Amino acid sequence: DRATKLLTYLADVTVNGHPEAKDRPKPLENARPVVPYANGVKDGTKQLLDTLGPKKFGEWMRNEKRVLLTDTTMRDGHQSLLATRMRTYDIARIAGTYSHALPNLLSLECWGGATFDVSMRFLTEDPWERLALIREGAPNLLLQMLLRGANGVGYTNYPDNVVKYFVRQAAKGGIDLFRVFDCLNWVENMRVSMDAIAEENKLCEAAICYTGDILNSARPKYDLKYYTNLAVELEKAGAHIIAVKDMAGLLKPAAAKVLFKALREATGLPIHFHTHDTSGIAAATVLAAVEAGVDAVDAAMDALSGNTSQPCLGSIVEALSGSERDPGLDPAWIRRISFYWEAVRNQYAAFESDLKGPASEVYLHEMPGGQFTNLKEQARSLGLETRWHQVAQAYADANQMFGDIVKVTPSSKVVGDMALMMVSQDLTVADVVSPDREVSFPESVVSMLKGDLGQPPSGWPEALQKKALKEKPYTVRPGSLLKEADLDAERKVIEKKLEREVSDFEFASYLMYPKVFTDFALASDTYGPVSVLPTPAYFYGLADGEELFADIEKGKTLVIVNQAVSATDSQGMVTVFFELNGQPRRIKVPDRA
Amino acid sequence: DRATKLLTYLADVTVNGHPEAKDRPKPLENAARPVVPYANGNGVKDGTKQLLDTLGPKKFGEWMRNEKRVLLTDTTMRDGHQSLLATRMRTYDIARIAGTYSHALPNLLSLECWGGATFDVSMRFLTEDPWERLALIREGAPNLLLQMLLRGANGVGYTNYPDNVVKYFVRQAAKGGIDLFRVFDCLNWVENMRVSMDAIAEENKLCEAAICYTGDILNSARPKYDLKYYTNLAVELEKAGAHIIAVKDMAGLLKPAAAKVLFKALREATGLPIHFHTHDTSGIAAATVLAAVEAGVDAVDAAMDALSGNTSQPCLGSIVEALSGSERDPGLDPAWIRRISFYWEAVRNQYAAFESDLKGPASEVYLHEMPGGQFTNLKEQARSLGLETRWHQVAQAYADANQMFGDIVKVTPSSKVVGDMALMMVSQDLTVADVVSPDREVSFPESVVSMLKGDLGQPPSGWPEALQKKALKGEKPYTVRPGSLLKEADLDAERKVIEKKLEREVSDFEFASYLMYPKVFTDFALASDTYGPVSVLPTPAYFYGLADGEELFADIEKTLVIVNQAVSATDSQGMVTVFFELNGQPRRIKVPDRA
Amino acid sequence: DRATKLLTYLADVTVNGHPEAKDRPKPLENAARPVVPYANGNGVKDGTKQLLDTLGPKKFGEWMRNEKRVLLTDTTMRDGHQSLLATRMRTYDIARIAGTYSHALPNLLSLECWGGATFDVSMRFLTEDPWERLALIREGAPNLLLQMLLRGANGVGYTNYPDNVVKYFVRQAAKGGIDLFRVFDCLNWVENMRVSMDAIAEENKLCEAAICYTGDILNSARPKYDLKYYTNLAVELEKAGAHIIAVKDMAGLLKPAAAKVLFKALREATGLPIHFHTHDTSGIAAATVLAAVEAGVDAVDAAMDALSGNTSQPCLGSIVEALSGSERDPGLDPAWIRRISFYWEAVRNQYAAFESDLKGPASEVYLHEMPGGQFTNLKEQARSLGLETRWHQVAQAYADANQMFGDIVKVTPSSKVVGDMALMMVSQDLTVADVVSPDREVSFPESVVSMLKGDLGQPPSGWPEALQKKALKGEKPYTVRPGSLLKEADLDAERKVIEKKLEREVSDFEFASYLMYPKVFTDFALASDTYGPVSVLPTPAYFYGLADGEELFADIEKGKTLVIVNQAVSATDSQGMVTVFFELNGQPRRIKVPDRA
Ligand SMILES: [Cl-]
Ligand SMILES: [Cl-]
Ligand SMILES: [Cl-]
Ligand SMILES: [Mg+2]
Ligand SMILES: [Mg+2]
Ligand SMILES: [Mg+2]
Ligand SMILES: [Zn+2]
Ligand SMILES: [Zn+2]
Ligand SMILES: [Zn+2]
Repeated sequence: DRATKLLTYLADVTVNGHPEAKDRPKPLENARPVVPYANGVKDGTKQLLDTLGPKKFGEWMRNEKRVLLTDTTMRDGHQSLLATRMRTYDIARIAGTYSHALPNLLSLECWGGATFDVSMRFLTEDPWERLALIREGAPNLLLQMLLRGANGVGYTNYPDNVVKYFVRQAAKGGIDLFRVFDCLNWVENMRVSMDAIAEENKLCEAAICYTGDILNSARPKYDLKYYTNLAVELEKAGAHIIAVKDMAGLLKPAAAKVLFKALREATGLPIHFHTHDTSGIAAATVLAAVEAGVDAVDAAMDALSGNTSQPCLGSIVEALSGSERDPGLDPAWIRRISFYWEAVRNQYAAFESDLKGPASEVYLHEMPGGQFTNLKEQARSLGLETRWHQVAQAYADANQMFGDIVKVTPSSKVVGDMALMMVSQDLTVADVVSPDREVSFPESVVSMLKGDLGQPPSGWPEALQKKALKEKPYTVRPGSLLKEADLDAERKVIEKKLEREVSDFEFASYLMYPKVFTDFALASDTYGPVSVLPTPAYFYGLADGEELFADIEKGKTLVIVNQAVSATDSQGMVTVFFELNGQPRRIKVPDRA
Repeated sequence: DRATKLLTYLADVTVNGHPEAKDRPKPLENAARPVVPYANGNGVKDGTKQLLDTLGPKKFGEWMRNEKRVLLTDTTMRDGHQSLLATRMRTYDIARIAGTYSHALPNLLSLECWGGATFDVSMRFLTEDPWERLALIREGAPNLLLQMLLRGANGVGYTNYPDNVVKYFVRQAAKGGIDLFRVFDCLNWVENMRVSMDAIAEENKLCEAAICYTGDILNSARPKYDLKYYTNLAVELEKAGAHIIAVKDMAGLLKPAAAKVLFKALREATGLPIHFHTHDTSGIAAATVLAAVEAGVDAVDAAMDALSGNTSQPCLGSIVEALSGSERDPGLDPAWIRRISFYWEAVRNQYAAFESDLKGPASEVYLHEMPGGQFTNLKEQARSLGLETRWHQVAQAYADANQMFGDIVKVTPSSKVVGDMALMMVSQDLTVADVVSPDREVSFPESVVSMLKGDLGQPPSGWPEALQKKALKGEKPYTVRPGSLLKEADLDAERKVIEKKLEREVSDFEFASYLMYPKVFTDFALASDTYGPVSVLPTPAYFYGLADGEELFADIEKTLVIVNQAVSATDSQGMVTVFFELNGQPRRIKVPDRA
Repeated sequence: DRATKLLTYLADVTVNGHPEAKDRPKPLENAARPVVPYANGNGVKDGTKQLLDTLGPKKFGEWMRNEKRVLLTDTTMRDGHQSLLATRMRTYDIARIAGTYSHALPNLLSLECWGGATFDVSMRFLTEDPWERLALIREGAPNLLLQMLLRGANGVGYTNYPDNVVKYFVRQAAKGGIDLFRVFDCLNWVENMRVSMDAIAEENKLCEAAICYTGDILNSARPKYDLKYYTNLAVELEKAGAHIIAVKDMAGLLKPAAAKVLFKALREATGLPIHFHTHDTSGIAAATVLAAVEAGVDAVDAAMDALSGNTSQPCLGSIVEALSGSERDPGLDPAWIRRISFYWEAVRNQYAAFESDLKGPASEVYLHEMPGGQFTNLKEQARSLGLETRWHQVAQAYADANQMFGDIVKVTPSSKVVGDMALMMVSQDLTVADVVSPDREVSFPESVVSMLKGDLGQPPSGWPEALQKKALKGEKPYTVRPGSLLKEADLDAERKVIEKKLEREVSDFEFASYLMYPKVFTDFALASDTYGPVSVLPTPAYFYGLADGEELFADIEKGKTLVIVNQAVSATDSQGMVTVFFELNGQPRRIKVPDRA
């Protein structure tokens, strides 16, 4: 009955198709992924952290001469290029290889961001299962998550007790390193997160989001001091590591050189540089960050690098190879693993965007890498593919309207929601702000304009604000108003609704995502452990004659073969015919055509 | 009658498809025509073309050296689409933007817009005259240097030509409007660059002599391509009369740290200006280009955003944007760079049939060392031999083959030789040991035998003896310059040959075409006779004809309005009759059903 | 502009298909066109037409009576295709063979080639004038009598019309070329045949008054329709001035033994000549025909081999062959019979769309007594009501409904009313006893209300009381002659009505048609003004248009032949139109027509 349930799934998609793939491109009918051949595992940063704790560990990073490398392929990489649809099956399977083959990596960015949501909602899989599997794959590396400040893994500031609860459960789950950020770089709103992370005695890497151009004397709102002061404020707030999160890939090489020197003088803490390659030059910036003494940098495996993802890992490493700051990673292993992600990635054809290459346009719009495609789909969905260059100009007009602000998740979305509206409804900034021009705003903008996502430097422009709220705005810390959830009473409602006790981890998924979690749960009792199925089967079922292998339980392997399918019955139901370890089964499924 | 022939072309393609596109992905049905950007209407500021004409090539190179700003060459019109779209970019889309470049980006050093693969491909695959194309660009952009890539002794072909043919082609290129010749030999052999270099100088044109980059100067485990190899070559080329020295990093192998040392040293070994061409296969080429800038390089190449990245050049707009404000800021408006790229973006979508399946950067390049312009091509050649699932084995074998030949410079045409070696090794499951095994018969490819014979020139330590002895099957090799053994072409006799096959006089340009590509050219002229001046058609029409009911506007000399009204069934004669309206007048055009 | 009209039609049909044809089967692609037999081609031997013109009808009938050989009427031009091909046979195929009949079978009594369903169906589904058709047959066979079927007061229609309309119609048919009117009444009520009969006599044409056969005179358990019933009507009709008496066995019910008896008796009962028409649904009607001959009948009907058998007439060639060398040998060249039949076979293959699925003979016909011309139609009607699989129930119900109506003569239009009643009966699952039930309300068909009111006349003993009460749901019935009650149409005015609707003058013939079939005629007229003289197109082209690249020769007038090629057909444009590209005598012509999809 574990088996009957996956069989009902891999009859249903075999007949009906996967909704997320029904009418998107198919993969070339022609090369499955092969996990490379590999001993035991060299201790790494995971063991060091256990030995030193987070304060001392960060000091260790500061003192290391080699630049330390975070691999983002398992989170930002596919979040940026494949709409975050990368599956546990493909991620888990390669963890051992990282463990054995690249044991000096600082960390693996493998959680948080859009994965929590999407894993359940679009991929029928538990994110906590994914984390665990990776923990068991790679017990010698730091597992890194991206944590949105007040916003946890969701889109709006939550109650403090919910933020506390999630962070605590994240660490039990296997997270060692929390890169945490606030979408308007408001430190007050980070303090809850930062203290929570420290309580679990894990690494709090407090991020400063980069926007503007520090070397442009005509945009002095986002000058060097603005970054060096924020660094100092975060140190005082109890940070083990400082990150520069260049979410849009705006930091240029000359700027890196200046910024990173200044930062390392402002604070004694180690610094971690994260960026995207939408410009086509982010690697120059990264290398410059390295020349300037930066302690750690993020990159993505070659196969999932470039464009709106992070810059290419292997070439970065190659560029350092032999130099004082050489990071000591085997280029032949980087490739071996890259060839794997390339084979993995071909399975997700259905999710490729039509992005052809670098775009300096990014310096105009400041759209984050991990939004670009997502927003091009909302505009194609709003019937605007043709006017897309206007959408980008709207984003930057829209951005200026708000007083010029940090655009990262979820503020990025708010500005996304505004630009789209403006193009559709043919509105200028000066119409938008006008008093005798009637326009209904996207709930998202009312939300942010009242103060639900925080407060930028000089606050919000008074006039835009009055016309959106039609409702007195507030300027305090959002969760300093928000009543504490009743964790015992918000539990009953999901245990009476799934008629089951749930895990402390399941409860956390609910806090963050009541309905997504709920719908996920109902599915798992129906279809079972679909995560254990290879990615072409999950997405397209089993072709006539085909023979599949899957492990339900460790060391228990099921041989499933689609032998036949029927025509649709007068009931409406179709019958698939299998052979489960030489034992015939008939699985009847409905026809949703 | 020019109208009759274009109609015949449209009917043919409308019914039978274009052979190069019938069976490939089509562009999106919606598809905005590329729109030439409207210009604010200011006149054309004298730029590098005027200076060259004033000072001649030497003083111009001096002027390059002394310019503080870095000078950009834009490669979109040539290396850009050679690397990303199999060189299929048409004149129609190329010439329409020339004037925009001219008005908007007047400080550019040059447009790389000619030579390379364009000469061949334009005739053989697009049915258009590359001399026409250059003429149209010349006339669009009279203030900018026009730049070609010339393969030293290999002309715009694949094989060493007689000297007097090389001389004649270079003479016609100058005449056609090339100002700046980047000239390279595939084994970096100066002895085999002298005829070309001398010919360019004799035309009072810019001779930019290239040194191809390979290996890694900063890796002491690979000393053959060390720093002193490049600086000695720079000096040898100065003595041979170069006005400019290029570093042609055809595979995008040069790393940033290596650029600091390389450009600093080059500019101390010679007073001539330096010009750096690279490729972004690694994903870090913009880093190398900036390092080269920080180190005083005089000029760098880039491609417009929309045709940059990966196997093409690194992104022009983003490189400019990174220099904005610096001492060596190149002085180019980014807004106009974005506007031109927007056009190239719309142009590029029309070429969906020729997009490769390459998803992004690859550090594997530091292993294989495939030039950017070959990669995709080789990868198709492999596919076509049923080796798609073994691409990485082909890359590995390409590296091994490289070492087996003694570690050579791989660029057109040496790179093809190595690619043929690798395909064979994989199809036939041979290791290098097998390849040179005394007990194993191997039918080496002809390009490899020809290489080892001497026909492409001498690499600096000669060819490895045992492989050579085995590949030549008894034939004696030579170490002289291949053109020293070629019979001088009988120009007058040859011109008469082609004038008789075509029953008419041909032009001096057409003759250089014939001398470089006899079959291809002859085929191109015979097509032109049948189909008229197809280059004037917009690109969708050139590849897909006209849809039922479609209205098309074309410029014969007069703008033709052409409607497709109906297409008959295939007749008893195997003919299909297309029923056009030509400016309200009815025209029935019969073509054959080639299914 | 006649040409443009035709090109529009051909464009229309080529792109959109013909509604009568688009869904049913197609003929063979290879399809040998029908070839008109070569003629040695001296003149035409004077035949029965000349005789009638010389003698007048009284004396011509007396000549028939005295004639030793049996005389033959070929029914292939009317009853043959009406019975087998839903009356869809076209003027083109019919006129083209007239001349061959004329040269090769000049001893034929007549050609049945008009009346019946042809008048309606011609205009309604074939877009052609039935008078044009009659005129063309006239032109080609001036030596043979042309014979129509007329339905008494029903005219060529389904109901009793006013007298003046019946008179006016008879006048035109005679003028148009009808020499011999076989006229019948569907309840064999002679009173209702008098107005028809007198009109025909006024025109000095032949009035072949029909007696319709039903039941079995040799079955004594069925006395109503006995030997004397028929001999009495023969006499009653002689006194009403018939020139000839027909026995019209519409359902092919007469058996050989009954013929031996019947035609002996008829000949003694009246001095008029006797003419026998039957159908071969039973698979034995030839035997009945030959028995009728043997017993002294003067004329019999047969259909050409290639349109004989089953629901049509029995086989002419084979009958003539049985009589060959006999005392009453009919003197018809069989070889020519065959040649003409071969032409009709080739003609018939063009009409594959309208083949029914009847396989062979059925004795079931003795049970249901469905006219041979109705059998298939009712079968289609029943499919249309989703009753294919119960067809035998419908056949029994027709037999049950017959007995309920008081056991009647079923022939057009009475046959049509019994049909409707049977179809209702089976759909709605009623016994006879339900239709005749007080406490079961039943919504009868419009045609049955009409018949029981008395709009088709009266049967020998009237209509059964209670069917009439329950059915008329309050209306008083009459037992008089419908025509005696119908306001006599106003002709001068009605002419104006139709002439106003067409913005043009009409002809007397056209006018007769409008009096018969107002809407159908009005529709056919408007179609002619759009599409031109489509009757002149050969049949494939009429039904299917022109294949891509196909060339067509079409005779617009006798003189002028248009060469038409279909060269191309465009995709559908944004206005929903399609342009067809024709060559007309070497000249290019765009005709636009709508995409009716
Ligand atoms: Cl939710
Ligand atoms: Cl050639
Ligand atoms: Cl009517
Ligand atoms: Mg450090
Ligand atoms: Mg300079
Ligand atoms: Mg007689
Ligand atoms: Zn990111
Ligand atoms: Zn290149
Ligand atoms: Zn009949």
